[PDB]
Amino acid sequence: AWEMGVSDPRKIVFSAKIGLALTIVALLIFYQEPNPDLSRYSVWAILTVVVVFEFTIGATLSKGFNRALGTLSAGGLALGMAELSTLFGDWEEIFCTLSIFCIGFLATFMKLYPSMKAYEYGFRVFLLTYCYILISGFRTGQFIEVAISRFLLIALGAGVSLGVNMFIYPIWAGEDLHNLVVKNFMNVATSLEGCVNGYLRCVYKGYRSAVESTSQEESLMSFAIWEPPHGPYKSFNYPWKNYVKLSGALKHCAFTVMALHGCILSEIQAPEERRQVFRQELQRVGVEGAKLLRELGEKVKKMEKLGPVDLLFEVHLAAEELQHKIDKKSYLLVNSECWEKTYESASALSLATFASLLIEFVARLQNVVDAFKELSQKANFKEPE
Amino acid sequence: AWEMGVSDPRKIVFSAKIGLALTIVALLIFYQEPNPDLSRYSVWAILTVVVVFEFTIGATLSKGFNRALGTLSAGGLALGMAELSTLFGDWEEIFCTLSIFCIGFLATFMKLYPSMKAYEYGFRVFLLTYCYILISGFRTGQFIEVAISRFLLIALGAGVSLGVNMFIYPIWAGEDLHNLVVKNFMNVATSLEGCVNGYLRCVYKGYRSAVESTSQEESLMSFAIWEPPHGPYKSFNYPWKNYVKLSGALKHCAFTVMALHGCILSEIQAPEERRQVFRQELQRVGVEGAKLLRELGEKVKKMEKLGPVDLLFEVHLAAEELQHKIDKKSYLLVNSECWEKTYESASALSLATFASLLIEFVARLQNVVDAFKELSQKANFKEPE
Ligand SMILES: CCCCCCCCCCCCCCCC(=O)OC[C@H](COP(=O)(O)O)OC(=O)CCCCCCCCCCCCCCC
Ligand SMILES: CCCCCCCCCCCCCCCC(=O)OC[C@H](COP(=O)(O)O)OC(=O)CCCCCCCCCCCCCCC
Repeated sequence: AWEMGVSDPRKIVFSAKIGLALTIVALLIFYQEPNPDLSRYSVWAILTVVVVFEFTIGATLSKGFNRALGTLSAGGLALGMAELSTLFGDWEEIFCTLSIFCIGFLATFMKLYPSMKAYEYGFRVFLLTYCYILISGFRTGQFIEVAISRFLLIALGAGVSLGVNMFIYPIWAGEDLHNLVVKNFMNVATSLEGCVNGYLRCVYKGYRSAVESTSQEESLMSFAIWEPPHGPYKSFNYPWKNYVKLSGALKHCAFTVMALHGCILSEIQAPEERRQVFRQELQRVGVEGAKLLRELGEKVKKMEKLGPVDLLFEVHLAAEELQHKIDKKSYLLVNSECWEKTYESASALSLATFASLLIEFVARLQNVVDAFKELSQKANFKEPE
Repeated sequence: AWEMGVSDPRKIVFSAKIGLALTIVALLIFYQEPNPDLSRYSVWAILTVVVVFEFTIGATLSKGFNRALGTLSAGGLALGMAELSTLFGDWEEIFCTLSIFCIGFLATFMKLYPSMKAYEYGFRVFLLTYCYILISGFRTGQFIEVAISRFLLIALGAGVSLGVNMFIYPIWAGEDLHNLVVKNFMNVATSLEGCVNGYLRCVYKGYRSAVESTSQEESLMSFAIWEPPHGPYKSFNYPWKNYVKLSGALKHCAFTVMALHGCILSEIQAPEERRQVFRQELQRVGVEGAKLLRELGEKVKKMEKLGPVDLLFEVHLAAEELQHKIDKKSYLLVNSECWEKTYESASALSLATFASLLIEFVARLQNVVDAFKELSQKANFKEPE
């Protein structure tokens, strides 16, 4: 409660924004002359205010567009069907009851398709609207009056929500994508250092946050776009896809870190006295990889290009020294007597797996540097200080 | 569309069940004497029918319980606050508008806690109810009448939905958990065989479905409990947790299969002519592991206990033969000349990683056999034919 509020002041702002919107809708109704027939309609503005308020501006705009297309296609089919109904004559109710069944079936069967498993709220409004216009007395006169007053209150509530959401401390989805990329870059370096230290000591969240985030990145990329230019992002079409391309290169790099974490929780392990022969070479690769990932995170955060020197020279030298050391002392992993116990041989062969996985991790960083160059080129980053 | 319907006949049943419930709520309103004031309330039964209908019986019961606790705590605070309001006197509206803000803030701030990120629908109903009872004329007389008629229509819609959901082709969540475990057991064996074949040939969905399913398993475990005894599950407290314990042992086994799939997409690879020396030993382990996983899946599906013989004898013999073969020909992975090129040495050392990962996969199956014995003991499985 208090802890999350002090750590996260955005949540308190969002909650006081919704409180203010509700108190404004309330004020605009408490100051009208007391009427019995006005209080009954008031519930629709409260429902609109409590349904259309989202966390981001792009989310609010996209969901409002979808809900308006739903409500209008529903009112359209309804008005394009009650006319066919009138033609039937006496057997009018049977036609309506037989059309509500088919609309319910199609609107419940088209919401269950794996490709259409996000926009359930454009289908629910369609069904609710179509059903409400055939069992409410379309042929009376009080119908149109009630419909008009309800739509008026709904439009008032949506206008209030949209103004109190767009003009007071707006939250943008592009800043959330921008910050998420930097956080993942930091976490992968922390996990790599923790893994090397744990293996050499006589991590889950780091690689897990990276591996399990593509859905969030694509959702935030789907909303950023609605939003208009603001602050550092001033072009109309901002290359938001290059951020997902760099996050994918980093996930490919983080899978080897997940396999090095898995090497520490295995049933077959190597003798401790034999792991202390390669400690220096193993620790150098970790130090250099963490330094490189942290410098790439700092360059992404500041929106700066890469300088003249090469960023992969020390890590390559470290991995070549590691390979030389392994070649010098490779008689500790195999048994030369048998050249022509199972547990002992597997425990000796277990160290080579850790070393090979570290070398594969160092070989997978060139694609991440290439994706960073592509993003720094398409987004018009500034020349380094 | 048609393809998914022919493959999945359950979706068509669910959609025709919702269509039937809507057509029944419609019939019970079209046959009452034409009234202008009755048609206006009809929308609430349609809304209830379209909101309370879930895919499973346990989900419907749990969500109905939560929505009823919400609505009653809201109406309770409202009636326990409007009285304090009356005491204020002239400055009555100010008190109401000042209480709606604090309720909106607390109900928007308590829905954002990571532990409370499932029951947003017990908070939305609370807010909607509390707000609707303070800006609707609590001190008039028409208020109680409208409230009573609206609650009557809501209860009618919920009763119809619950009867047309529980008495026509009910879907149970325990059969979905039961079937999901068997599907994951089949998929892991398919992935293992595909991985060994791809590596030896001159898979994603299998291990991915297992790795990414704990959330589904725990959701299905959270509803299968509200459901009453039926069919093969006749005890009141059915051990549904042992199914999740066996799924977790299988996920631990599937992580090595994900690392063997990752070994095929690496930048450093071994010469093809050197991979053909261990083909037979490598293929035997795969055949035996797939046979064991398929026999465990068949025993879980039929609800049968294990027989007298040991199920891990052939796989253990295969892995010991593999280790012997590797020991006989280990001069192909290292360089003895240097005993005291980087790419060549890494490519030679890459085969040992595949072999060590296969041996770790074979060493991780005893815990899965132990978890299966525990489930076959707590669930009172039958003695093998
Ligand atoms: C380019 C312009 C874009 C338009 C901008 C305005 C944005 C409007 C988006 C919100 C509109 C949907 C309402 C959402 C709130 C809500 O109450 O929606 C609440 C629920 C949805 O609930 P959930 O989505 O939470 O499950 O649906 C409804 O009850 C609304 C359906 C109508 C209610 C009965 C009134 C009949 C309609 C009267 C008007 C006639 C329309 C048809 C004429 C042909
Ligand atoms: C042993 C107890 C078991 C009881 C089982 C009964 C299950 C019924 C649960 C349904 C209740 C929630 C409604 C769901 C449908 C819906 O319309 O709910 C629709 C929306 C919820 O929308 P979403 O959840 O989809 O976002 O919320 C509402 O509009 C409901 C608010 C109540 C309706 C306004 C009128 C006030 C209520 C009048 C009665 C006063 C009650 C308080 C008296 C103290």
